[PDB]
Amino acid sequence: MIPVVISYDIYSRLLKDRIIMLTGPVEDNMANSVIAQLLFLDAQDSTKDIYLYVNTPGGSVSAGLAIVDTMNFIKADVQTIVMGMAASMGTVIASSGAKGKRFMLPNAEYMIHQPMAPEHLLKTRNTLEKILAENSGQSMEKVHADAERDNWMSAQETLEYGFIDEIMANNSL
Amino acid sequence: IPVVIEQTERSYDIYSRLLKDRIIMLTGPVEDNMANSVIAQLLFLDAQDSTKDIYLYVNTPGGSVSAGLAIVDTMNFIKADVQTIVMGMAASMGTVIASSGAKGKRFMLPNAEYMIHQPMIAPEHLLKTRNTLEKILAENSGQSMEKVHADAERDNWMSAQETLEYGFIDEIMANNS
Amino acid sequence: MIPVVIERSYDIYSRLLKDRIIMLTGPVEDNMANSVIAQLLFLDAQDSTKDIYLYVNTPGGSVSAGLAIVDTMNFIKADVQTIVMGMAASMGTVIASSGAKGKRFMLPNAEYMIHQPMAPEHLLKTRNTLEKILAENSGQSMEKVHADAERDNWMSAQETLEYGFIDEIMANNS
Amino acid sequence: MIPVVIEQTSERSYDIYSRLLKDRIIMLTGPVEDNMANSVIAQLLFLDAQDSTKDIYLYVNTPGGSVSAGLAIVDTMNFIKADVQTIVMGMAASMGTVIASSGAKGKRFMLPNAEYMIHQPMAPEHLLKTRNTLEKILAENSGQSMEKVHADAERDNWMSAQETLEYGFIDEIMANNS
Amino acid sequence: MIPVVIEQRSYDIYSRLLKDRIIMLTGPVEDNMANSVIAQLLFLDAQDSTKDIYLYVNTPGGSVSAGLAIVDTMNFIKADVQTIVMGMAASMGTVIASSGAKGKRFMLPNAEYMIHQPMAPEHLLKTRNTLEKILAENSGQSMEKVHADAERDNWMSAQETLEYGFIDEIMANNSL
Amino acid sequence: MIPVVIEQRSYDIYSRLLKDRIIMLTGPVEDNMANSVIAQLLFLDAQDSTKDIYLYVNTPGGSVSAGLAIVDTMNFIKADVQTIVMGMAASMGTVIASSGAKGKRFMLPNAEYMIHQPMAPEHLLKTRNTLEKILAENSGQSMEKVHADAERDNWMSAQETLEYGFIDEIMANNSL
Amino acid sequence: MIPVVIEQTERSYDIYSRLLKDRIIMLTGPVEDNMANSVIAQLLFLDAQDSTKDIYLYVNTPGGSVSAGLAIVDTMNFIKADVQTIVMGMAASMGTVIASSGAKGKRFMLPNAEYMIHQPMIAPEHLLKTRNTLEKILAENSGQSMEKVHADAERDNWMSAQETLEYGFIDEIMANNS
Amino acid sequence: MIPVVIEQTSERSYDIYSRLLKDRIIMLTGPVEDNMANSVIAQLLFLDAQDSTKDIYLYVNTPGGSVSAGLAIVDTMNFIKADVQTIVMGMAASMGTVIASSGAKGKRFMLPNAEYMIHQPMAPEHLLKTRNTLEKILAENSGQSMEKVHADAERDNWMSAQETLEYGFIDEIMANNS
Amino acid sequence: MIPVVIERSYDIYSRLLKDRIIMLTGPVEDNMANSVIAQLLFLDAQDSTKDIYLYVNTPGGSVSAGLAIVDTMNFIKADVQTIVMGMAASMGTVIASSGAKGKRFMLPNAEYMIHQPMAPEHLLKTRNTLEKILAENSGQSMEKVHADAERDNWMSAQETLEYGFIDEIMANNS
Amino acid sequence: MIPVVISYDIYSRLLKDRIIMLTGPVEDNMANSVIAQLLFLDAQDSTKDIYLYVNTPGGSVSAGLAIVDTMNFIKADVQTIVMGMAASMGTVIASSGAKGKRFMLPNAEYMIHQPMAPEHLLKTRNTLEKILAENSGQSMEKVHADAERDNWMSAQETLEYGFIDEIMANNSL
Amino acid sequence: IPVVIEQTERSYDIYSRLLKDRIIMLTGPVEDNMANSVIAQLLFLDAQDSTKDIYLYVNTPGGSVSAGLAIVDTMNFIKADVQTIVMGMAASMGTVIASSGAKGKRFMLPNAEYMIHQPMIAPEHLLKTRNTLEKILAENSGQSMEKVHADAERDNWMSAQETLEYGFIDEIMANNS
Ligand SMILES: [Ca+2]
Ligand SMILES: [Ca+2]
Ligand SMILES: [Ca+2]
Ligand SMILES: [Ca+2]
Ligand SMILES: [Ca+2]
Ligand SMILES: [Ca+2]
Ligand SMILES: [Ca+2]
Ligand SMILES: [Ca+2]
Ligand SMILES: [Ca+2]
Ligand SMILES: [Ca+2]
Ligand SMILES: [Ca+2]
Ligand SMILES: [Ca+2]
Ligand SMILES: [Ca+2]
Repeated sequence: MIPVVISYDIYSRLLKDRIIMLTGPVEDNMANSVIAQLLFLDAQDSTKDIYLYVNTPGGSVSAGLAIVDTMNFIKADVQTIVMGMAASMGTVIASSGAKGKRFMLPNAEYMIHQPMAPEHLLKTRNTLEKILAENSGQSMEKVHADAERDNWMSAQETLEYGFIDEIMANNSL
Repeated sequence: IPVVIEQTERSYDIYSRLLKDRIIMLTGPVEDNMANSVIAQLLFLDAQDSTKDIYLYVNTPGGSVSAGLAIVDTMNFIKADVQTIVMGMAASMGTVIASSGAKGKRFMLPNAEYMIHQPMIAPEHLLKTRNTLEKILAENSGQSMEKVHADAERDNWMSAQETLEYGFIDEIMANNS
Repeated sequence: MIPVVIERSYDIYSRLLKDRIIMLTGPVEDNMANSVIAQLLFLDAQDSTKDIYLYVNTPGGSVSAGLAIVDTMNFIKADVQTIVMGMAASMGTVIASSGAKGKRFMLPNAEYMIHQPMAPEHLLKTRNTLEKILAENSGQSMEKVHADAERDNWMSAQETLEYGFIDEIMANNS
Repeated sequence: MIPVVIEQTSERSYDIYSRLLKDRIIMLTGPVEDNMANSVIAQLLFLDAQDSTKDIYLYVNTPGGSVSAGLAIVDTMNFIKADVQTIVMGMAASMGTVIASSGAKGKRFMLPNAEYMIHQPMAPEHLLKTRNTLEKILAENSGQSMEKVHADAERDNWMSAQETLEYGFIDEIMANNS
Repeated sequence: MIPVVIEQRSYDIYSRLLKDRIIMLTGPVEDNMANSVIAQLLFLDAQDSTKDIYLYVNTPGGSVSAGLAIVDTMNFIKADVQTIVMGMAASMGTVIASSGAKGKRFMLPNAEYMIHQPMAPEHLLKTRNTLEKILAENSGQSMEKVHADAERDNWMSAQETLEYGFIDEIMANNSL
Repeated sequence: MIPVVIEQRSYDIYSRLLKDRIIMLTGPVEDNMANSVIAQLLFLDAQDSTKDIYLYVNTPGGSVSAGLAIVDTMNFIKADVQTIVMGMAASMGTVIASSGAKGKRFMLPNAEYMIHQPMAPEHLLKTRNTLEKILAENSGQSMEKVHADAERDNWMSAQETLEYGFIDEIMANNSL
Repeated sequence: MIPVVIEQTERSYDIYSRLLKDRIIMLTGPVEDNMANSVIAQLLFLDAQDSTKDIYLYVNTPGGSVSAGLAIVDTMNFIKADVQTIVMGMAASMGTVIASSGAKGKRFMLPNAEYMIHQPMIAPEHLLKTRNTLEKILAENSGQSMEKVHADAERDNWMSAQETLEYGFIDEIMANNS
Repeated sequence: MIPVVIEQTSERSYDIYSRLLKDRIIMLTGPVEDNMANSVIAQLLFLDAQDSTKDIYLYVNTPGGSVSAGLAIVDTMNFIKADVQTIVMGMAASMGTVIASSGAKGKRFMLPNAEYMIHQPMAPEHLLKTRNTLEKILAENSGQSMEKVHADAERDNWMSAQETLEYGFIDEIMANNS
Repeated sequence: MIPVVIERSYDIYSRLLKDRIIMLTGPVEDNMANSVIAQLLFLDAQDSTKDIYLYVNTPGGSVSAGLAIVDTMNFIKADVQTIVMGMAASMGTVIASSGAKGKRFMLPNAEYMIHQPMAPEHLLKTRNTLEKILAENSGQSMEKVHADAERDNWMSAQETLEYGFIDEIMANNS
Repeated sequence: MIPVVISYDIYSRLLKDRIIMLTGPVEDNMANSVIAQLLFLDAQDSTKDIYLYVNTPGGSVSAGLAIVDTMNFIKADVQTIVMGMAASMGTVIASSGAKGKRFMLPNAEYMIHQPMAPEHLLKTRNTLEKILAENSGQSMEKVHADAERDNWMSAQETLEYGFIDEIMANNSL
Repeated sequence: IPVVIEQTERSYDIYSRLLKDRIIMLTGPVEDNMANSVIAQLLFLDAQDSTKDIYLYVNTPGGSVSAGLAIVDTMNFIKADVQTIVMGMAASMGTVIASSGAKGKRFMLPNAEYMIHQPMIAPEHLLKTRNTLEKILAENSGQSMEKVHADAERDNWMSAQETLEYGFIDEIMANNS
């Protein structure tokens, strides 16, 4: 464990203040840690916001969509904050945050391409694209068309597209 | 392993703090070791208070039949009703487990997927066990065993909507937004 | 094997964190970078008016993670002093450079390397972004930085002060 | 297998190294690299913050290692106003000698059967630059000429405790009191 | 960690013995275990340097450098360090054990002892001379004869070892 | 190489059969074995394209790309390529075997057949459509029904396979 | 490693190919696709050379792959040439199905060889059908009820040359000529 | 398992590929890299030395690979005055397409179920330079605009045999004569 | 899997050796380098008056082995033409460059890289030795070569002809 | 095998003309191949010279000294030719060639440091130094003193020291 | 594996061309596989012509006692005298083998080294075998077995000069220059 007082992580201090770090590739283990943290924070107080910092290259669709259904299901609004990068399921997750409370760091980048029986994979990619469309107010056909490209979007581009609501300040100037 | 502190200064991990609220996390492949943890958790909560419900969240690809069935039998033995919430996916033994949750109280998240195919010592043993898993599946859902046997003989992923239709869950959980 | 101070049982890095010190060591990659960030966010919430002291000793590494440190440093109100010890290369200088003006130090024997190693068009956009940050942090031109960085060229502390990546070289008090 | 020590107060529990850290003892052990160095430097910064007037005891037993990690230790030792004593046990080789010899003057010790080698093993023109730097520190630390240190360092001989006193890298050999 | 007790990481059997000034030096001699041993020796001495220390030794041998750091530390501290050989002591093992406070070096009766030290060649010869010198200082036998006997791979019974001078008493079989 | 004969590397049992226009396609379908098979097919055709070729097939399946290169090469050359299934034919196996000159596709009586083809998803679906199309062309059955039966993991006896249309005759048990 | 021999017409043959000229094939080790495709290759060769001359197939295997074993049996049964079998050392599982499918009257076994007709074994209904087939073949080859072969094949017991004769799986035990 | 072919003369022995090399057939197979390329180029240089007026048949089946190894093949094909025909079988991807499309004009074929992908997977500013080069060759080879090829190459779709005729990378699809 | 021509059974590289062609591929290291040398020594003994054609396609590698090829080329009387195909970097250009004057070719799409990557004083003596050879082979100054080589800079065939590392770019005859 | 006619190496062609390549690290296997080649060439004609090309970083002392005793023992003079480098036992071998017939390529380098029970290793290093002294006409004390350094010698330096007799020409000028 | 061609066109490797001149190369660790090659070579030469000598060059660290002794017994059984030439080193079984060469005809190169220590199933077997190897060593050299046993109980490397003194070889081979 890293910065440790006594087992008591730096991350566990941030959790007292309702913050959750989503970090590294999304696979079942970290997803269930994030999910447990959400059900816990909801149960403590379903009326205070939760702040879900996201920095992931992506990964498992099943685990990522489980975090997402968990997010939607808990009454508490889950703000999301992209830092460094969100790709693959990282964009599905981050964009599914509460409309008006989705943020992003200025130098971070965003990537909505979803790399994946094949009949089923195609269905899943459609559900995933459907969701990015609902999250951005954009048309499904636009998202499908934009996603098949392997282009990274700036925070400015991600804002104009609708996946987020404000880019974080450079409070040093 | 994030950590939650309570004051009066003692220190749970997050899964343990949920267990104080009677939540259990059945996650990853079903094998003996994680199945024992779940079974000990179940026995412990029931003894602590057999009136309150237990909430078993299931996100699993399946795994050993033996270990899954020990989980089922424990859920069925203890007095406390075991709700099951399928998140992510429930494949093979996953569905045997989640569907054996107390009827009226089997939930699934909107985007979870389901799979009742049961992949599989002697061949006539494998048959008996596979009929047994289908036999439980059929009882759980309200369907005939012939029905279950032909639909478990394909690699059909089921949506939550299809899972409710078929009878393995009672309720799709909501999206609040 | 990380030592412990009772005050109740801090590890040596947690103890230094009470005094608002964060250590940044080894290669910059997602996990260590997400740790430094969690400490910065934690420290900013504790007190936004008090300065944070960030020691920096790294060969560099991932642009994504390192640019997450820079942004977090910039996002929080609390000024982030940076102390370079041993070395700072590649992303390490982008981070150390981005300390609050006047509050960027370096130990006498440390070394600096502003070279940034690395989808082709995308790589070229990322390198322009880093060289732009380094120019703003040094009061130098983008053309000067671009030329100095395509050398593999180590810089003493004196040289690094002249360039203006730091503000003060710290003492040899013995 | 790190033994712990129970002290009874108001009951606390230290591993042995952390117990020694209460008496301002740091253990520089094994190869020098970015992690163990970071740990040493953190201990140095802590102790000094507690009390700049009480000394620090750095026991040294290393084959040497990374030049940049070693120079970060050296530079922390010099930056903190607290005097850092060095005690070479077993061996100090290469970066271990630049470290040990930078201990406060008059307070650099070495066990009798320990050994010392000041050779500094090494992109071309940079390697030359750091080697001059390392030899320059070794020279200032021993009151010798850099010319001299350059000659001796390259010849890959080990020095006994006695020879290392004669050279100027330590100030005292600790005794055989038993 | 084994077998353990947590507090009113954990308080294992070696930490409990260490409370009675008992240090256990086992397995091959290398830098990590030697640094643990040296830190234990400096600790105990700091607490009371008029009280003996009991160093149990069971080791195939290993690093000369680390073994000599253990030996010099034993000799630096004013507290006497008794040594007890159990099972085997070989190479740096013997150099370490035979350096126990004179009068207070013991061996178990079926333990075995081997003074052979397997090893740039000018430097290997030099450290070997140091070890053989120390062995002779500890035993009361001449360097020439220590050198002769180490150049062979014979194990020594506790009786051969006491007669040689590396130990002071064999511990008894007390079921007799 | 096995069992071999050197000359008046060596002349192994497969080279000897190849003299009688017999090609053996075995193990998983991958690029190296497929290139050997294609080179054999082009060789034999060049020597005499009016003389049949006998391609023995025993394979779990494998690379679609390589399997389709074997199939197109069979079809390009004017020489008819008889195919004989032995042991098993699965996936690209069946696609390859069922593409034998019509009238001249055989199977051993205890051999087994499996038309399921395990597999960017738009492209995986596309190649799967190609295979299923070919299976239907070779069998005389509809794509719909080929698609239905391939979506299941059932092995087929030589009798089920002849009735389905992938083969033309089952070879006899001649010890009767 | 395996040695070489010359024959006249001036040609090298490895010992196995020399034995092939006498229509002898050697089947040894676990039944898997490589060795089984090699035995089949050989059997096709002999059939192309002369479809009426007898073939002599030596068998020493603990069994293995069902698909590849049945490929051999079927190739043996397809070609009109009588395939004689000689079990040596052991024949177990597919080995007994292979050896017992030799031409009636021409299945042999060495006096200390051992037989074992138990068949161990991807979907489960298919595995059951496959085992029926194997016992069906064993029944035919021995002239016994499938019922009896089922019971006897469950046991996992080892038969001697003489017990293999009594069962009907072989026709003659070969002599000790000393 | 490379079969050999015996021809009787005055008795010689070719592996199948070397036998095909007598008819001026070369097999470009597997990933493109420095070794298999060297072998191809050596075959190209040999055949051409024998007779500059007889054509060369390069069958192609590769996932692509090294750009410099591929461009060495391409440049040998163009340097030798002998016309090199290309036949894509199975697949040609990436460097395999730059190679195949540089076959003599009118003599570039492709099997019906084969597939073609002209995406060229990629130190920064150099990678841009070679990608322009590769697209420039692809453009000249297909009579298309480079703008066009740049658009289509980056979109990572596969092309059927028919589509590849429509594009200009081949001249003929070989038939299903059976 | 190296093809064969009967003439009695040459492998494709031995057959080309009858025509005095040697191929130089992959990384330059002791074993392949000792092979090329054995071929050069063999070919020189066969006829010292006839030219040898050396094809060169390599990323570079060991200085010792590569400098053994250069010396062997220089030691034998028979002129050694060098044909660069694909690429020649680092030691590969020292070798290709050292072909006989007028007889140093390059295929149109090949690339050149004169950078030479690498006991510190010794490394610096070796790099001066290589840069000195490259200067003599190109008719350029040691200062020019030294500056151009500390870039990581790929050269087209045109650029390489201008520099004077080759004499002719060979045709695209299609 | 490399440039192959028929098993028949490029190296085996050079051997018809009495040339032997010594290459890679000297260990027992390659040493016994070199030794077999020497006894063969001696037996064919003990009056024609043998040409031993050497390019080795060094290695096993026992195997290297076996090549050397073999060289001295066969009546035929063994010329040696250093190319690329000779280090450790490579210098013992190369320098033990017939006095007046030891050659070296102009850019090759040479290294007489001999890196190695310790009492025995020291004896072996002395025998090795003894031999380099006999081979160069230099004093043993000079060789010992020069060898403990890890310095590489030029062909010019190696000539002035006496380990060789002529540096090969650059016949391109 | 360099190759030698003879003309009348047939092609030996170098070790095989030496074998035509009755030379055998016992090299590397003594194990069963290389020992068989040597034994086949020995049997083959003796049958071809039992009057001419065989020249066994030995450069070996030692190895299996079993396999070495099979080599010795073959050298001693066949009629043709087996000269042995120690080059590089001869340790353990190496020395048992080389010293069992036909007396008068055991050679060693000037710089070769020798080692009769024999490093070593049940302990009383190891003893019998070790006495047997010493017993052969003693017979070979002309020394008593007590002598051999105490000198084989050290890690003494022997020079050629010491090896001639002691009796394991007949002649140090010359340096011509
Ligand atoms: Ca919510
Ligand atoms: Ca809301
Ligand atoms: Ca219940
Ligand atoms: Ca700030
Ligand atoms: Ca003491
Ligand atoms: Ca004494
Ligand atoms: Ca056809
Ligand atoms: Ca049809
Ligand atoms: Ca038959
Ligand atoms: Ca020349
Ligand atoms: Ca000679
Ligand atoms: Ca002479
Ligand atoms: Ca004899």
